[PDB]
Amino acid sequence: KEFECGSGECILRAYVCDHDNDCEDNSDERNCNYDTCGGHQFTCSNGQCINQNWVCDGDDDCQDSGDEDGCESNQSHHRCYPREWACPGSGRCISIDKVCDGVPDCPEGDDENNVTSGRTCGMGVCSVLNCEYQCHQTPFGGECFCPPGHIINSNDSRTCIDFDDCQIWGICDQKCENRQGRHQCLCEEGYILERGQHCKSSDSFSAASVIFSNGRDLLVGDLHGRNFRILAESKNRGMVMGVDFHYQKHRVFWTDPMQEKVFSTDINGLNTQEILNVSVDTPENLAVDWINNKLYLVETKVNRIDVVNLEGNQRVTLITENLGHPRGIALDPTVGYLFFSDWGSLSGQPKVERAFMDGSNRKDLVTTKVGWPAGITLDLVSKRVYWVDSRYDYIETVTYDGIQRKTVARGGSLVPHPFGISLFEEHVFFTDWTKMAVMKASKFTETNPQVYHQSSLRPHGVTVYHALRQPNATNPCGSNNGGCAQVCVLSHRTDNGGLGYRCKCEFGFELDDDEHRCVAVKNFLLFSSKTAVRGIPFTLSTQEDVMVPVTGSPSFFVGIDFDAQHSTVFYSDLSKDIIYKQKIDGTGKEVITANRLESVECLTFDWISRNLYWTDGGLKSVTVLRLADKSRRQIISNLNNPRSIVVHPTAGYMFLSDWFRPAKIMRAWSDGSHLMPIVNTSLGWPNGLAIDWSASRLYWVDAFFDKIEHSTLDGLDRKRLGHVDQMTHPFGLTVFKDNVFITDWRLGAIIRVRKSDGGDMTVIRRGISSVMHVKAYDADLQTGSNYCSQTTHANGDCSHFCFPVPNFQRVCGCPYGMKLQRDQMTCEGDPAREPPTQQCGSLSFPCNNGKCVPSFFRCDGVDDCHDNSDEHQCGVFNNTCSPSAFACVRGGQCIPGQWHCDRQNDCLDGSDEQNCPTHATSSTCPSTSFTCDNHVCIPKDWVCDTDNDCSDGSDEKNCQASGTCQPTQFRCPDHRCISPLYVCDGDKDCADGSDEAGCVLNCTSAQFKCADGSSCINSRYRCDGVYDCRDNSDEAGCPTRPPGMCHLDEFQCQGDGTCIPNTWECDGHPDCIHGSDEHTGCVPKTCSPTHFLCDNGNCIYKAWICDGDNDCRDMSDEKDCPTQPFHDTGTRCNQLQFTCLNGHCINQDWKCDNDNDCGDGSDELPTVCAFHTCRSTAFTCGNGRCVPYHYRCDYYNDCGDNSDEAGCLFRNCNSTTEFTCSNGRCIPLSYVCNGINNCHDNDTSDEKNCPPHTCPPDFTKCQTTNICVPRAFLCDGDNDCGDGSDENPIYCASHTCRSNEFQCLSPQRCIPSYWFCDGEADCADGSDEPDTCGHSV
Amino acid sequence: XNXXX
Ligand SMILES: *[C@@H]1O[C@H](CO)[C@@H](O[C@@H]2O[C@H](CO)[C@@H](O[C@@H]3O[C@H](CO)[C@@H](O)[C@H](O)[C@@H]3O)[C@H](O)[C@H]2NC(C)=O)[C@H](O)[C@H]1NC(C)=O
Ligand SMILES: *[C@@H]1O[C@H](CO)[C@@H](O[C@@H]2O[C@H](CO)[C@@H](O)[C@H](O)[C@H]2NC(C)=O)[C@H](O)[C@H]1NC(C)=O
Ligand SMILES: *[C@@H]1O[C@H](CO)[C@@H](O[C@@H]2O[C@H](CO)[C@@H](O)[C@H](O)[C@H]2NC(C)=O)[C@H](O)[C@H]1NC(C)=O
Ligand SMILES: *[C@@H]1O[C@H](CO)[C@@H](O)[C@H](O)[C@H]1NC(C)=O
Ligand SMILES: *[C@@H]1O[C@H](CO)[C@@H](O)[C@H](O)[C@H]1NC(C)=O
Ligand SMILES: *[C@@H]1O[C@H](CO)[C@@H](O)[C@H](O)[C@H]1NC(C)=O
Ligand SMILES: *[C@@H]1O[C@H](CO)[C@@H](O)[C@H](O)[C@H]1NC(C)=O
Ligand SMILES: *[C@@H]1O[C@H](CO)[C@@H](O)[C@H](O)[C@H]1NC(C)=O
Ligand SMILES: *[C@H]1O[C@H](CO)[C@H](O)[C@H](O)[C@H]1NC(C)=O
Ligand SMILES: *[C@H]1O[C@H](CO)[C@H](O)[C@H](O)[C@H]1NC(C)=O
Ligand SMILES: *[C@H]1O[C@H](CO)[C@H](O)[C@H](O)[C@H]1NC(C)=O
Ligand SMILES: *[C@H]1O[C@H](CO)[C@H](O)[C@H](O)[C@H]1NC(C)=O
Ligand SMILES: *[C@H]1O[C@H](CO)[C@H](O)[C@H](O)[C@H]1NC(C)=O
Ligand SMILES: *[C@H]1O[C@H](CO)[C@H](O)[C@H](O)[C@H]1NC(C)=O
Ligand SMILES: *[C@H]1O[C@H](CO)[C@H](O)[C@H](O)[C@H]1NC(C)=O
Ligand SMILES: *[C@H]1O[C@H](CO)[C@H](O)[C@H](O)[C@H]1NC(C)=O
Ligand SMILES: [Ca+2]
Ligand SMILES: [Ca+2]
Ligand SMILES: [Ca+2]
Ligand SMILES: [Ca+2]
Ligand SMILES: [Ca+2]
Ligand SMILES: [Ca+2]
Ligand SMILES: [Ca+2]
Ligand SMILES: [Ca+2]
Ligand SMILES: [Ca+2]
Ligand SMILES: [Ca+2]
Ligand SMILES: [Ca+2]
Ligand SMILES: [Ca+2]
Ligand SMILES: [Ca+2]
Ligand SMILES: [Ca+2]
Ligand SMILES: [Ca+2]
Ligand SMILES: [Ca+2]
Ligand SMILES: [Ca+2]
Repeated sequence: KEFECGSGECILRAYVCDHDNDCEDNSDERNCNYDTCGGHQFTCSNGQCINQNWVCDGDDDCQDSGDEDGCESNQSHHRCYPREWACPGSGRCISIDKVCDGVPDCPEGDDENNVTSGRTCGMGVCSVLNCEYQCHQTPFGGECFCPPGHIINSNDSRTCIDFDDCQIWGICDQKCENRQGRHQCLCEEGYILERGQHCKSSDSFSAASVIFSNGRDLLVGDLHGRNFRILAESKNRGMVMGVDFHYQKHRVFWTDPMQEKVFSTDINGLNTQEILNVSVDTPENLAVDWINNKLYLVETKVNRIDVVNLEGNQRVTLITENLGHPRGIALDPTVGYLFFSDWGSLSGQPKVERAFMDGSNRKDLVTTKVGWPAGITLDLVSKRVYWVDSRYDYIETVTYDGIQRKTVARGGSLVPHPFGISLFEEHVFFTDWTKMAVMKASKFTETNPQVYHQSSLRPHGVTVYHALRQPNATNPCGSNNGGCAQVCVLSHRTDNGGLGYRCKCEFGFELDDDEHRCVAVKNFLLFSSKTAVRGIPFTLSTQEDVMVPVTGSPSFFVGIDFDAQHSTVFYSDLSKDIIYKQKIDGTGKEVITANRLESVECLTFDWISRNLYWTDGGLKSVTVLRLADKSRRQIISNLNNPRSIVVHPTAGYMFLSDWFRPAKIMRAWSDGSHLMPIVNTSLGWPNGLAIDWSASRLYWVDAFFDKIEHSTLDGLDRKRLGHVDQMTHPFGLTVFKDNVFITDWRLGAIIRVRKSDGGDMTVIRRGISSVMHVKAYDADLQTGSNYCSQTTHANGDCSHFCFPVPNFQRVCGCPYGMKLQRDQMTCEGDPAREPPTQQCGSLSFPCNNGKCVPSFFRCDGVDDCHDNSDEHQCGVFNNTCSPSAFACVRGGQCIPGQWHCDRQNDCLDGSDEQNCPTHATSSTCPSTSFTCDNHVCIPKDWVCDTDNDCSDGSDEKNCQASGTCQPTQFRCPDHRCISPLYVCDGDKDCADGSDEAGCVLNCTSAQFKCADGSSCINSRYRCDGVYDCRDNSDEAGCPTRPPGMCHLDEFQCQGDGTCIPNTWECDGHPDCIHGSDEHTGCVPKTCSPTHFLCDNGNCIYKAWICDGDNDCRDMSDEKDCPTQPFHDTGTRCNQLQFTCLNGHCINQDWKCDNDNDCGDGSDELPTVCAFHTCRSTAFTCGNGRCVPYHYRCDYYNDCGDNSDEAGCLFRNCNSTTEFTCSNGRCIPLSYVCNGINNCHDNDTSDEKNCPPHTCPPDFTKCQTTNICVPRAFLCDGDNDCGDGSDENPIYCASHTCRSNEFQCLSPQRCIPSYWFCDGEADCADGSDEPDTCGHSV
Repeated sequence: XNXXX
């Protein structure tokens, strides 16, 4: 069973051969598989592999403490070092060459004579010690000191044992071996050893230069700063942000957050081109995979990490989950890791993260005491990462596995505010935002960083341009794109079975089960927010987007919908009042309409008729628009507060929600007619509507009672869903498969519940800012065809738009200023009723885009039309600049006033930076506020906090480590001074948390205490339905509604049992399901004689009736406006039946349709059909008849004039095997003269009965074809033969049938004698079975 | 209030 050792012991198989000795014979440890660990594992000293997350967590998993080595930030030494002395105060180590030399060389200064201790420097008892090497003076007297590779033994100062100098920090810059000379340095290939410690780059490479951003421009210089060259200058107030290069191709890349673009250029400054300009808005940093030809990009408007090729074509998002605030990025393609930094996540934790170069296997590389981590650089030859921190103000380094943390700089006087960093050989160049300069720093330990280039602006990311910075390595994707269909993204060398790459697909595609071939995406969750419009996979197991985010500089997106047949999404932008359309990939952005849009709150798309509906909450109306050609009209106009609208194309219904006090949900035909409420009882704030396509059930969301309901499309069979946890205010709603997706404003999240009950509430997103509608993208849903988009014709034969109508019918419509002609399908101009209108009023400038702007916004220097059309050809005569803008004196250019003398040359001729006042004057800010050299003023409390408040560094100048902060400012022990407003604020602002530890919370009368005291929340959040405190102390103990009854101030519906506010009791509107809240005990409402009592009970001035607006909020005051002046037998048919001259009423749909139904032709008399017009759902022939629409293009001349087969396009039948009849019908050739007619064409050439020349009796012969239709079907109203022999000009017209048959009276049909008077009615009216004929049973 | 901010 198990494994038995050679010593006679049983050991489990899992612990057999796992580096554990087990039995003393070590039988299970003689064999060695113990293969090298993968990318996701850490390798212990003994060869055991453990998962990367186990590293530096507190557990000695490796049994050698190799995974717990130096996780602290080098708090203190370990017995100091050989030939070095330890300062007791802080653990700093200095050598004897500085000890007792006469200078305090460590922070405590204990290495010299002190008057408080009496210690003196000189010889002493060392004569008795007799040390192994030498004696030297210490303040305690003579003490031992030993050469390299000699350290004192265990509590034996006199005895020195050999030491491994290879473990000392900075002994050799690249590599070290201890087998010879007690140690020896060596260098990687390409470097050349100088002296005996330092490795420098060989002169076989062309040159070495450093590239950094000046804060405005892109600079370059040598390693000593003798000469500096501007590489590329920023245009249009640009700002170089993050820089990286590619030595093989001699290209330098840099991002632009102000211009929201990413550029690239040659090292000579030639061929500067834009790499990306779509969906990239704040590219903080950048990185280049130099062997796979990739460009990894950081984004912070929608926090994500992208990868795009060097030219910028193939794009795909890699990391999106919990990514918070990404700032730094670095990578090592040769080994295969991606390192990126994060100064705050969706969880409050900041961290430095490690990942594979395709986003897999994310790990917290450095987590403790990380503050505000910033850009990251790598030591490609020693396998270490370097990151800088702006909060705790240090530069630190850890290995690729996060072990052996060592600090190279620390303090508010050393690195007050680092941003970027880069290594070359032995120096870390780091930008600092406080000293306002790129600084050169040693990469092991520094007493003071040197200034490399002092700037007037905040500098930014730095890089060192050299070949050795990009070591050579093979390309896993080089073997024919790695076999991937679209994109090959490099990964760890041990990933994908050693192939070292993982296949990816560009936006709009997903990987199949082969993980090699891309397929078009079918489903994803589309949602909108204030900042972006995003598309997310439904499966919560993955997190990355499927569609590019949609974003702008001003942004407030609300409504969204999609067009699956074009891979297109629509959206609105309330900051621009425009409706856009954009592909999934991001290309092809176009506007739909930008004219007369006022707070469009929602959108919906009729995917069969290609009509777009949107709801104007400002105009208080809903509009429809045809995408084929811009054609819009208001179909519902007099609403109060309309919200989300949803349309059902196949059923021909649209649904819209209104939440004014008499809240309701309406339904109407897609035409915009037959408006009626379907849910008006027990509603408040019905925000979101959604439709279950698989069941034709309407789902809607309420926000005043915090409920989600559903019902049939008729509003009947209403059901509520169960209680949903932490739902307080839902806005969006979407039903897809078995899940219901909702968005809550109070949560600021997207939650998922089961669509049949309350469900398992699962949070999809969190911290999504202001969140708006959701929508389920699904290409399978957008399938179907009403009569509006049936083949053999187009658009239902209607000009402009045709509207689907329930019961499978269509109604034609035309835009504003158009009227339907007599045929009810084509529309003519109607200027008499709806005159043409201008794009803008007389006080506003119409842009080239359909928008409208104030007339004094023309030529103000700011693009307000979103087309630059208001800032076009400005500065010339008849086109002067606005009084607010500043005009350049030459060339006709107007610029914004705020750009006038702001130290940037904006005007093309520089007129904006010439002869403006230098007089700061004796003007002074108040005595409380410190004054900078820039004359900006800040309080004294802000000075020397390592924050560049003055924007010129004046408040941080001459700051020193003396530890002598102002009385107001608190002092971190060795970090910086700090303001009181940050002491005891819930956040650790000092490095060690000295400003937060030991304090207590304290709260006013408007706040509440969590039970554990962890936080002091606002009293507004007490008893709200949302768990705010971590211990849930807020919602515990809230008032509980008595079982069955309701609260004190809440009416109860007697018929249902639900609760409504007492303000709704006796208000005139029945809110209860049975109208119990408007009982007969309600006091009647009275109105004054000077007012008008509106139908909802309001009192309004009688002057205001027909004044121009529904002041009652009901149509009452505007409905009744005739005020506008100029300035035979007795029986009868039913209401819907036509009356003939001879009676026998016929239904009105039979009127004037080429069928005689009255007998006398009254339903088809030319006088009757002269004025009659077709119903809107019926096709009008050119003759004037009204055939049902389903008769159109059906091979049959049912209209008579062939007007309904005129213009029909018919699919060509395969004449090689089918027969194309004369009427266009497609029938198989095998069915030609098969026995009965199938074509039924005018030709009637289908059924010729080709083989036989005659037919026997009973099945009698027909006239021109030998079909065997019996004579019993003679004169029966249809041509059974199809050749006249049944209608028979010979029989049934000469004399009454054969001797064995009788002719019926209706139809005039000859029937067999054994049918005649047999006891069963064989004629249609029973003329064969009257009482006259007699006969018996 | 249920108003789009
Ligand atoms: C990574 O590998 C590439 C390709 O092997 C290296 O680039 C090439 O390096 C060689 C030297 O080994 C260069 O040859 C030299 O070229 C100059 C200029 O023509 C000439 O004056 C010298 O006499 C010598 O022939 C070669 O130009 C260079 N470029 C290419 C594309 O072949 C690269 O140096 C390697 N980098 C590292 C860090 O290993
Ligand atoms: C609330 O909606 C209901 C429908 O669910 C309305 O009831 C209809 O009222 C009309 C007359 O206005 C009747 O002709 C219908 O037969 C009623 N039911 C149907 C089948 O629609 C009710 O009027 C609405 N109430 C308010 C206050 O608008
Ligand atoms: C306002 O001044 C501008 C600048 O001269 C004029 O712009 C010209 O307009 C005409 C007609 O649209 C165009 O054909 C020209 O190309 C425009 N620019 C040039 C080259 O002159 C504009 O016409 C002026 N408007 C008025 C009313 O004077
Ligand atoms: C001192 O060093 C000796 C070396 O053998 C060791 O045995 C002893 O335990 C040590 N004592 C202390 C207190 O460190
Ligand atoms: C992006 O760049 C391309 C190429 O220069 C250009 O055609 C396109 O108009 C640009 N779009 C924007 C928004 O700048
Ligand atoms: C804060 O602290 C004091 C006690 O130190 C307490 O009396 C006071 O009411 C608290 N006030 C505020 C501002 O919450
Ligand atoms: C028509 O039928 C022939 C013979 O079966 C076949 O080869 C051809 O592909 C068909 N063409 C069309 C358009 O149906
Ligand atoms: C074809 O239609 C015409 C009327 O347009 C009709 O007169 C003629 O009889 C029809 N042809 C046949 C074979 O019946
Ligand atoms: C050890 O195994 C890993 C996978 O766990 C890699 O295959 C690696 O290349 C192996 N190392 C050697 C030297 O073969
Ligand atoms: C003018 O306004 C009407 C509505 O009042 C229509 O929207 C019409 O299309 C407008 N005309 C133009 C040119 O936009
Ligand atoms: C010229 O046009 C601008 C457009 O904003 C202003 O209307 C301005 O008042 C005009 N006149 C002058 C003198 O600038
Ligand atoms: C500077 O300006 C402030 C605000 O007006 C006071 O007037 C102050 O007295 C001034 N300081 C001096 C030295 O004149
Ligand atoms: C340090 O300098 C400040 C400067 O305002 C004060 O002079 C202070 O008295 C000094 N000494 C100490 C110990 O804070
Ligand atoms: C809720 O708690 C209150 C506390 O006063 C009352 O006990 C009330 O009866 C409780 N009701 C329910 C349903 O738990
Ligand atoms: C109606 O009459 C009552 C008295 O019966 C009050 O005067 C009331 O104020 C009247 N209605 C209004 C709107 O004034
Ligand atoms: C025919 O058209 C007229 C207008 O020309 C009316 O709309 C009439 O109602 C229509 N016919 C029917 C049956 O509705
Ligand atoms: Ca073992
Ligand atoms: Ca561990
Ligand atoms: Ca000294
Ligand atoms: Ca609520
Ligand atoms: Ca403007
Ligand atoms: Ca300027
Ligand atoms: Ca700082
Ligand atoms: Ca400051
Ligand atoms: Ca604090
Ligand atoms: Ca709460
Ligand atoms: Ca009521
Ligand atoms: Ca009115
Ligand atoms: Ca008829
Ligand atoms: Ca027809
Ligand atoms: Ca046939
Ligand atoms: Ca017949
Ligand atoms: Ca009969």
